[PDB]
Amino acid sequence: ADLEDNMETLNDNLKVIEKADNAAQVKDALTKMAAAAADAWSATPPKLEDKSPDSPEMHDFRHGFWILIGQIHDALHLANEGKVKDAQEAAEHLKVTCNHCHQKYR
Amino acid sequence: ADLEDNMETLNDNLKVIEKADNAAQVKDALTKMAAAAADAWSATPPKLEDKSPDSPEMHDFRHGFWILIGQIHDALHLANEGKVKDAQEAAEHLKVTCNHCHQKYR
Amino acid sequence: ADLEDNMETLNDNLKVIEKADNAAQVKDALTKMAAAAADAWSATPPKLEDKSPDSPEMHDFRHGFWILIGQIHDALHLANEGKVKDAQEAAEHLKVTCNHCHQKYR
Amino acid sequence: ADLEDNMETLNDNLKVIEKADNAAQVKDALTKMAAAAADAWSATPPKLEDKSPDSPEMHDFRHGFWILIGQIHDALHLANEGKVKDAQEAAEHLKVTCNHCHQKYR
Ligand code: HEC
Ligand code: HEC
Ligand code: HEC
Ligand code: HEC
Ligand SMILES: [Cl-]
Ligand SMILES: [Cl-]
Ligand SMILES: [Cl-]
Ligand SMILES: [Cl-]
Ligand SMILES: [Zn+2]
Ligand SMILES: [Zn+2]
Ligand SMILES: [Zn+2]
Ligand SMILES: [Zn+2]
Ligand SMILES: [Zn+2]
Ligand SMILES: [Zn+2]
Ligand SMILES: [Zn+2]
Ligand SMILES: [Zn+2]
Ligand SMILES: [Zn+2]
Ligand SMILES: [Zn+2]
Ligand SMILES: [Zn+2]
Ligand SMILES: [Zn+2]
Repeated sequence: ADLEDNMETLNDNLKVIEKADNAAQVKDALTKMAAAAADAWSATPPKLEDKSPDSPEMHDFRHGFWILIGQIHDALHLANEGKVKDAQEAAEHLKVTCNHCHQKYR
Repeated sequence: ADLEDNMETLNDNLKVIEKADNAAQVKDALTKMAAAAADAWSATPPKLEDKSPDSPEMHDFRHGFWILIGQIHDALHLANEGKVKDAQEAAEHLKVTCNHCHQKYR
Repeated sequence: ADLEDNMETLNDNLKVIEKADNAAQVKDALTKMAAAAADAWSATPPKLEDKSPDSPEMHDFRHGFWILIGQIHDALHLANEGKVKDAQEAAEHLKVTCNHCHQKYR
Repeated sequence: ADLEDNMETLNDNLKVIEKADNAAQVKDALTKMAAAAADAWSATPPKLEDKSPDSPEMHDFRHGFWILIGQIHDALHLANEGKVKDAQEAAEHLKVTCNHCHQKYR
């Protein structure tokens, strides 16, 4: 998937985690988000199209995906332990990550 | 790229880091490992091909890549602070994560 | 030190980081927050004093400090690389973790 | 507890996690290790007794406790999900952390 496709996947599944009425729905959405974040690792965003992939600026870009991927990891452990309220509380943590990368690079 | 190709990138760069003398050599190798681990995320390995995509086995397979990505994240911070020997030692911690996933799924 | 004293150190240093101009101010504040979070680890908060020490509530109380310590770890790496604005933004992510634990246990 | 007391606690509970015949024994030992690691945060080791607590060398010392505390966090999520074999596999990850700090600072 390109960056825009992975972003729609993150957006749809974040909404699911906000509306989830059960653990299985949250677990399924977090697994799709993990796959979209991992796949977005390789992308060059438009604002950085004229920087080499080995540049410090691209390092600072990708750093936000480490944070998101880390937060999804924890949210899935919380969802697996039956903590349905907590797992959703993930949504507040993920949103801050979404916003920081968008503010710097979108 | 395919799972065996990402494993060759992980193996080759782990050896670059062992034999490295400076932070720029360690940084470049870890950047390539981060990209290979991220790219291997959605791979299905041969020994799990007849399992459900949401089998506990496929969950546990992907959990290994969360561990590896987390460790590469920390090693690149140490390399970025010019801590060459610490970054090299951190890359040595990766081997436990290599071995745990191989023991179960290779 | 006691839990309220560590909370005053976290609150005061979070504000130092917001108003900071340079990396040394951000580094010193985050070092104090790391020590306060670590010291608060084994505290029992007033609203959980009649629960088992291994109640899910006390497990969930300590999980919050794991999240906070992880975030302070990453913020100090960014401050150590001289990324003043990123470190300050990272300190802003702490507020979600502040709020989640307060919502349940303060 | 002083550093030596927290270290005996880490050592006794690591052995428990190596010998555990059930999840509850592993969970109890990981909780004691988390408390000992958090409490060891504030300590100055003998080899660094003549460095100020705000020094870079003490920062590099404490960094090893972030790694250990992070690894215990994950081991407890794995133990909680009923993964008794995996949870123990933690013991291999923790040992590497033990050894790195000891090699540099003991
Ligand atoms: C960087 C590390 C990012 C993180 C983390 C997240 N997003 Fe993102 N997103 C990013 C970029 C560079 C772009 C622009 C891509 C382009 O080619 O233009 C986006 C775009 C979106 C969009 C599209 C809407 C738009 O206004 O362009 C959406 C809906 C979106 N991103 C959602 C999203 C969510 C929900 C995230 C976290 C859960 C998230 N993104 C993280 C860069 C980054
Ligand atoms: C799972 C989560 C894994 C982690 C972490 C690592 N590896 Fe791996 N590796 C894994 C599998 C399932 C396989 C078999 C792939 C197949 O289709 O047969 C491998 C294989 C390798 C190989 C052999 C490659 C080949 O023959 O073409 C190597 C050299 C290898 N892995 C190295 C490696 C290193 C160095 C790792 C950590 C740094 C590592 N792997 C992690 C699964 C997983
Ligand atoms: C639980 C895991 C917590 C996290 C993370 C944070 N705080 Fe906290 N805080 C917590 C409790 C249980 C309490 C009540 C303590 C009591 O005995 O009443 C508090 C209290 C505070 C306060 C009030 C202190 C006082 O009145 O003396 C402040 C100002 C405060 N907390 C700030 C704070 C900040 C800034 C945090 C993140 C950076 C934060 N807390 C995290 C539990 C937890
Ligand atoms: C630094 C970040 C450390 C980590 C992580 C761990 N240990 Fe440690 N340990 C450390 C120091 C500086 C010392 C010496 C303290 C002193 O005053 O002399 C120790 C000591 C021990 C000992 C005592 C035996 C000895 O040879 O001195 C033991 C048994 C021990 N440590 C065990 C231990 C284990 C099991 C750890 C991980 C699970 C571990 N330590 C981590 C510094 C650090
Ligand atoms: Cl972020
Ligand atoms: Cl592993
Ligand atoms: Cl939290
Ligand atoms: Cl370590
Ligand atoms: Zn793609
Ligand atoms: Zn959609
Ligand atoms: Zn957790
Ligand atoms: Zn680190
Ligand atoms: Zn190490
Ligand atoms: Zn492992
Ligand atoms: Zn980081
Ligand atoms: Zn951020
Ligand atoms: Zn939270
Ligand atoms: Zn003590
Ligand atoms: Zn003993
Ligand atoms: Zn995990």
